[PDB]
Amino acid sequence: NTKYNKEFLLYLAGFVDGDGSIIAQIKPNQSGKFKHKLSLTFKVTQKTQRRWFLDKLVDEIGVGYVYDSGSVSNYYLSEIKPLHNFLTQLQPFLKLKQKQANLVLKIIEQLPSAKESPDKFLEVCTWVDQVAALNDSKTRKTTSETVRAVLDSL
Amino acid sequence: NTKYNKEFLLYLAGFVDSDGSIIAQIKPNQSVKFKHRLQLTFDVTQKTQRRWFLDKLVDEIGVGYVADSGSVSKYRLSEIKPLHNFLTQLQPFLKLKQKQANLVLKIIEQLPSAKESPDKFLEVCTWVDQIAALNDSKTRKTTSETVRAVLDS
DNA sequence: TCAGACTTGTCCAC
DNA sequence: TCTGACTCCTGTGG
DNA sequence: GGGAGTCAGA
DNA sequence: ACAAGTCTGA
Ligand SMILES: [Mn+2]
Ligand SMILES: [Mn+2]
Ligand SMILES: [Mn+2]
Repeated sequence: NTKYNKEFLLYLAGFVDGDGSIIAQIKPNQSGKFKHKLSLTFKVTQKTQRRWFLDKLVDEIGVGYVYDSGSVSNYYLSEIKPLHNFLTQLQPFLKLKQKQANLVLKIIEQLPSAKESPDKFLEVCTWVDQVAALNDSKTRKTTSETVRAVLDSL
Repeated sequence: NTKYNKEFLLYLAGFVDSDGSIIAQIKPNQSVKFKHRLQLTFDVTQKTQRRWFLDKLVDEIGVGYVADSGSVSKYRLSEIKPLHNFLTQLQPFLKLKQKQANLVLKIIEQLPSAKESPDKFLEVCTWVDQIAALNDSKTRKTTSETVRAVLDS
């Protein structure tokens, strides 16, 4: 568990609140238990001209990746454990995306017990909904009701 | 000279590098000596839904204003004296717009000596070009060569 | 099976 | 003369 | 985000 | 920014 410098977390919080994104997703997973996979993603977006800035993040955070998609690049962290460690420390400084961060931390911690009953799983799916609500969601498909419909059919 | 909290400057520098903007503009003006005035602007942009975040920023910086147009609000500061004081403290924490900040500070310090000789004024406008060059400029019209053409008369 | 790497799309928030 | 507040718009980088 | 403009006041 | 996806390994 890496400890991060405070002045680093303070700057990063502002940048994340500006050009970053905290994402919770319910992904279709046929080869699975409830046909639905959960995905948590911390993401920092920036133009490829400044890919170096996002490259620095990989070294400073210690994990994550940088991929290209047009004229724009993104930093990408989805690995649950370093994600929980990173968001735990960044959260006290976030202003605009603090609640999304907290819901993600809360989803991660309740993740193993959500693999049990579908009821507990669907409850966690509703927490995914709230994150999308707090973001500027525009192109969302799979929600908690998309899970319930497939689950009640079973 | 209101001095700002270091933790506040660190967070703000991050938000400025992300959603902020440091703008140097060469505006035309017939009443003015060289037919062109200069304007420096610190700008933080956010949708009106989160205008409150910009409202806090005004109270925190003490100076500035929030303007609305469409679905987006904006904090702005163009008052030279408070802007110079503010950018001075904010500069060391900037990472993506640090060069823009320093150039603006450079322009401001060479401002009273720019209203003198045309050759000096052209040099200051060249600094404005660099700022637009460092930025993601896409709608710029008046450059230093525009001033050059007008100056030859 | 399943989390994690890596890609593609779109609408707007800058 | 001259500055700064204020509005509106484009074209992306988120 | 990063300009273009117009205006009232100083 | 906020999604939507594919596919490979253990
Ligand atoms: Mn933003
Ligand atoms: Mn940005
Ligand atoms: Mn942004």
